[PDB]
Amino acid sequence: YDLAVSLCLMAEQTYQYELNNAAAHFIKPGAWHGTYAGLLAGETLMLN
Amino acid sequence: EGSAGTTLNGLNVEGTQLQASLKLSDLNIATDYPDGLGNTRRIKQISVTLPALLGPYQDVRAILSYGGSTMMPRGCKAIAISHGMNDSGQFQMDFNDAKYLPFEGLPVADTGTLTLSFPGISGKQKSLLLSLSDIILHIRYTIRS
Amino acid sequence: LAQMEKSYLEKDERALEVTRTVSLAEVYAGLTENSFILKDKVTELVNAGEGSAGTTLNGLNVEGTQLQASLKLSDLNIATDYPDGLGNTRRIKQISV
Amino acid sequence: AKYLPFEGLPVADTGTLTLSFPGISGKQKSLLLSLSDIILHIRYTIRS
Repeated sequence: YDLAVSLCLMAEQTYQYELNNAAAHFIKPGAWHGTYAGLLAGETLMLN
Repeated sequence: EGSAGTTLNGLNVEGTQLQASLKLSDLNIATDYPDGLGNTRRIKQISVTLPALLGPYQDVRAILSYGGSTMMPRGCKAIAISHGMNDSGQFQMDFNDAKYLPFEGLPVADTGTLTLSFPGISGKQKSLLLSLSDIILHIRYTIRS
Repeated sequence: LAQMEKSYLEKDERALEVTRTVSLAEVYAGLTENSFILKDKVTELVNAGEGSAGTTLNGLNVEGTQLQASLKLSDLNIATDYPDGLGNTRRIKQISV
Repeated sequence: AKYLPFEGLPVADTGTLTLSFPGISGKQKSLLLSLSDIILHIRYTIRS
């Protein structure tokens, strides 16, 4: 989960550099709900 | 020892490194066209032409550097001029590259400092600097709406 | 694999690709120890297929029927051709003759 | 995709670069006699 959210942040930084807009925040904070042991994190990241 | 012109728009000799500066905001690039065609006018790619009399199988040593505060993803900050004739640093420079080209995405109307530094002004590149006609850049930029 | 891939993507930068054309006759003339003229040493060693040229690691030698010309890469001062503020991993990309 | 020859060699190493001509007295005798000089196109890459 740490590695894939780092890759998604890499892609978000790439999109914000390509389209000249620093406010395009597409990866929502969260998606690792520890009380359900972080399930569906890949579903939320695929959605983003 | 000396320099040339004002700061940010002229030459300077620093030790054994002749460097030529340029302020990109003073070139009026974004107003070369009407503004009805897009405001995101970013630099695509820059190559340097130095039409001097190079020696036989003789190299040029020069770095087209950038001074400023933009993002500029990685080592795309500067190129090294070795061919001297309409070249970037890249062997077989290829547009539509998967990686980022150097100087890509720089805002063409920014207040940056574009510095071309020659290592070894008094060394083996003394006659080459003496035989220099003028400095010519191929700044290619992209307007997008 | 994803750890190593993410580290590669985070630590990969573009380049600084420098072509350096080196004429061996210049190095053989500015050898400062048993320096010589290449065009005369080649015909000397061809018409007399026994001798060598200059010191070891920086000169010619005839070995049987194989004329070989040596060169020590440390003696060419390639890494100090530029300031060291632009990177230390200065590795050879490609060589052609 | 494959590695080019002489790729990744440290440009400041204490190596020995040898250019060997087979057949100095054979058919490559006149070619060695007609040699002007030896010139290498060493292309190297600086990386931070």
